[PDB]
Amino acid sequence: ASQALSIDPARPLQTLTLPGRMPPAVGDRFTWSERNALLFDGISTFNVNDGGEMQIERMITMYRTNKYGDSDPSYLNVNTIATLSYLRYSLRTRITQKFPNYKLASDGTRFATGQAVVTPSVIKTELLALFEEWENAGLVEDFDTFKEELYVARNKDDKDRLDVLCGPNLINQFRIFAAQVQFIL
Amino acid sequence: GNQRQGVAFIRVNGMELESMEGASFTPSGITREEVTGSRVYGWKGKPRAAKVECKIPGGGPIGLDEIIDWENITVEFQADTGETWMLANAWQADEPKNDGGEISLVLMAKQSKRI
Amino acid sequence: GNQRQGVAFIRVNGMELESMEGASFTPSGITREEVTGSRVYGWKGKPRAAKVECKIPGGGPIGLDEIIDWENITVEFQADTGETWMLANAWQADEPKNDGGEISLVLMAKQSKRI
Amino acid sequence: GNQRQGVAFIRVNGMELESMEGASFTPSGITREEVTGSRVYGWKGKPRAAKVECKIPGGGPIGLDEIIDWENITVEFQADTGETWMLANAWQADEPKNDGGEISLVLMAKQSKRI
Amino acid sequence: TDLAIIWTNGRGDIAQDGIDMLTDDSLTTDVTISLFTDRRALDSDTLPDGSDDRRGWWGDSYRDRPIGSRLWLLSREKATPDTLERARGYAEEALEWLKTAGRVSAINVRAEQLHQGWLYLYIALTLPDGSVIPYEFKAAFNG
Amino acid sequence: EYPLRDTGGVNDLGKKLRSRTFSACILNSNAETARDEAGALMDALDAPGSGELVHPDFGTVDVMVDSWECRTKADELNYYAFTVTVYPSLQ
Amino acid sequence: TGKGTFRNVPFLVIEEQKQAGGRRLVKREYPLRDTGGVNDLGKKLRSRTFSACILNSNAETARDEAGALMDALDAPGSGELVHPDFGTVDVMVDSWECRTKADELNYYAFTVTVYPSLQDTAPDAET
Amino acid sequence: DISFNAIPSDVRVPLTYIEFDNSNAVSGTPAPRQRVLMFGQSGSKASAAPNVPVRIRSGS
Repeated sequence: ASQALSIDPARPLQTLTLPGRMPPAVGDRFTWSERNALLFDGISTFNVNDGGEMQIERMITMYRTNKYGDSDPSYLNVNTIATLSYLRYSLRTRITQKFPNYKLASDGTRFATGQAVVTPSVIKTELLALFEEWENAGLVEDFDTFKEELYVARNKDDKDRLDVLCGPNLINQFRIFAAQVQFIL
Repeated sequence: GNQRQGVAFIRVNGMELESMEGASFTPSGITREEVTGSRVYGWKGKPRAAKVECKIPGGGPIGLDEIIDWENITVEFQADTGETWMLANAWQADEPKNDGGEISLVLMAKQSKRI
Repeated sequence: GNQRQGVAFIRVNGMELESMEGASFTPSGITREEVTGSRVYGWKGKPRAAKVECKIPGGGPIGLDEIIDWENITVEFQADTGETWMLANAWQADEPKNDGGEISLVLMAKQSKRI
Repeated sequence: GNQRQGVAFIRVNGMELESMEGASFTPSGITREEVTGSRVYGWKGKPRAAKVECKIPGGGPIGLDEIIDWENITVEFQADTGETWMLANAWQADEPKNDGGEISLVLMAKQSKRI
Repeated sequence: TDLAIIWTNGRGDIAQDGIDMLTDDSLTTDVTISLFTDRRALDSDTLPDGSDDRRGWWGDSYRDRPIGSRLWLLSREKATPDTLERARGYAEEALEWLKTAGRVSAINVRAEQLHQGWLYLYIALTLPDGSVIPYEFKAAFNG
Repeated sequence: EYPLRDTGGVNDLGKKLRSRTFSACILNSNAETARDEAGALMDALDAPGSGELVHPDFGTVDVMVDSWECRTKADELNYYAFTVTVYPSLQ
Repeated sequence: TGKGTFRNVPFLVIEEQKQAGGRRLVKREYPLRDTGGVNDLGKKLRSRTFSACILNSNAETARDEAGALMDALDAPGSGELVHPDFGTVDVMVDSWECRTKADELNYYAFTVTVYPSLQDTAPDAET
Repeated sequence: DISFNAIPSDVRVPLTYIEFDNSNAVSGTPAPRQRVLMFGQSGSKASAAPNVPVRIRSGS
């Protein structure tokens, strides 16, 4: 799991063989219905290949209910956790690389060119460019809604603190392979 | 009766350039060309890249030594009445010359988005 | 003593653009060329496509993002003194560049038809 | 509110020339060009050489006989507000012609450095 | 007239019909077998698993043709157009053997992403004027 | 041409075949229907026997294909151009 | 995305592509007769060809990619060519070129022609 | 096309649905649609409510 999620976070783990592992006997392996019902209870499942080697069928976190008490599928996939961690790291390192130590000034103020000043309208464009890089990489889906939902402002209570609200849209993985054959008789 | 257009502001990496009047901006998309036989059949696409051209006064805080080595910048062509176009990963273009007192800058990019 | 000509309005999909002065409209038909040997023989036809060209002041309600994506529209080149020509199903053409404060629009179509 | 640009002085071997207005200076670097296939792919570099062009009024202390024979000189393109660029070992270029009263000088060099 | 491949719970097993197993003599069984059986991956192809074996059939060196389709290369994929194009190509190369013979006339296959997490393939085969009306069914789930 | 004499002989033996050739192009704005049409025309150009050709300049005629190309310039996204030379079938 | 590959070595497509091939004809012209014609003889192979380019912003990754592409084009056997226009076809290479210009520091141009890798015996033994 | 309700909500395993058809509609898109109506009697053991339209796709 670590190797796969380090190579590419937004990639499912539908068929990954476990090398050098001995599966249980054919009388102990969970049936299809048993595995299906067990996947809802927050426990991941395994499958046995055509050869003797066993593989992981689906990796799922034990998260099954929201804070208020109802069911919530947001944090189900481990891919969401991995992608979120990578996105947080990318944001942190891009901000650190671009604006290490800059003065903070209001949006409308203008100073001498070539000075170290950041305005709330600069980091917004920086984040939009970062999102476009994410979309090129293949981890985020929709750019228009991200642009229309992104919000960056000054704190208005503490002088040097900038509040952001990104709300990105993660990419999706293929679970079902629907096919439809049509005979033109 | 809002202001239509005027002096346009160029910003790379978050720094203004104070370019002189005459800034131009070509967005990136598909170019349509006609195809003609016995009649006109339709259009034939051709890709193009986004580009921003301007001229800056010489002797300013940003000099040619800094200008030449530009291969990864985030350009923002912004008008007076909003209408900002962002070039994600742009690079300098064919030739800078310090003719008279104006340096001609042209920055090209693979994609142009509206902010 | 009727009014001859002046600012000519362009309407795409039933909306105006406020095109500045200098609009041009080439109609669709047959292009005649001369064939000469020992003595002049006649004419040799050649098809062409309708085209309407204008310039839009920048910063207006209609921007470059909407202007670029135009491949199925109905155009209405209407002069001051009536005489409207409908371009059938037009598409945007070679290159829009926003120099100064002007967007150079050109729309080509397979059939211009007088209304 | 510093002075931006104006008359730019040229110095060869530590001696001024009194060049008339209109001096130009193209620095040495890499020329970028765009490569377009199905989409835009990137940039394709290309080397270039530094060059300083100006005009000297005729009849002065320095004449065409001395101007022609220049294949190892150190040029110093200095603007009004400092910002001097040095050409280490420059050589005269294509053609001097004394039309009117102006000798058109152009000096090429392999490398230009900002002092 | 051979047995029929009946799809239940995502896998296809033979089923009974009255006295013996239900029979079918049409292109349905020919397609559902040529599409959903793993054939040998090439030497250069990369495998979805971390393993190193390539599927196939021991009779591949006996039946004069590779048996099935390489659609098992898309076991784990993310929603990008690259996978859609690859699936279209793999289906075409798997079903080309029908058009090489005279059992179909033309094949048109398109790929799309339906409701999030769905790879949708639309395959249209043009049967000639001498083809037995083929079998039709829908996959069903039980228990 | 007879040596050491001015005169020469010229004789006729039949008529040469008509080597009619043409160029065509198919483009569609869908950029996928264009590929479908190009594939269909390729399959119809490579086929056994002789099939009828309808052309504005030539008209209905029965011919056999000899060669063709699909020169797409990559930059063009909808354009496919063929160039075909055909000869009459022997009857 | 124009990302054609030959043996999982990626390349970018440019210039012009080409597929050519038709039936082989034998021209039958009779002496002192006007009506003639041709006779069908099979169908010649489909000779595909393409032009690809390897470019980068590093001038060393470009060299490495070009070397990999050369060593993968010059390999024994038949490889899965992927092309945005041709599709996925197993083909056998016939020739190629690697053109630079000593002025472009990143550009490497290739021009390849391939033939289908179909191998069927002449006698076609039966029972 | 395929209705989202086809796959039951109780499954979270990769499934690979499959469907077969026999019509002539190649595009699959809703062109100007034709809905021919058919009046007719039905014999005994019909097991169909009289006087209500029924959509049928096969002779069986």
